Amino acid sequence: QSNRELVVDFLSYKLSQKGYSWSQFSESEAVKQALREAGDEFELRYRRAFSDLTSQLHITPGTAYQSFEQVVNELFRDGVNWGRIVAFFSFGGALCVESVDKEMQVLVSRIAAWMATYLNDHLEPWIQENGGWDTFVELYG
Amino acid sequence: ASTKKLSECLKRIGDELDSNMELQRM
Repeated sequence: QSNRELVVDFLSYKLSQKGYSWSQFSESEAVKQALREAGDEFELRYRRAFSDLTSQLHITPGTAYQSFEQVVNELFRDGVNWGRIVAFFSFGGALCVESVDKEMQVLVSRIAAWMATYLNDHLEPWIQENGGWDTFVELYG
Repeated sequence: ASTKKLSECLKRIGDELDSNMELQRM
């Protein structure tokens, strides 16, 4: 629930950084801010990798979900940590941005939905078992 | 196969970022 709002917040931020508006495609504030900031740091320290993140996926509305699912399953196959979670959001951001660049606007809301569902079913259990998001804020804020 | 390389990359980067934030925590 607030997981959905987390996802929309980060994606808005990343979209806004490239001149796009979320609106065109559709405490807890300490968690958002920290995530925004971690994602920025991620994208900065690995700017090269990130300049061409999703190019080689050849995203289409038909293949989108399967590309997304394959990447996220591999990313977490052998475990979760906070940095991998950050990679996850940053990945989602790159994916949205590319969609719009490529004029596949429809994908943005879907991607948001996929991340929200993945977060709820696959990550939140680890998150609770590991302190909740308030821990994230402590370590990465 | 291009999805493997990406997530391998994603995994490598995130694990490193996470490493650093652990060194800081000490």
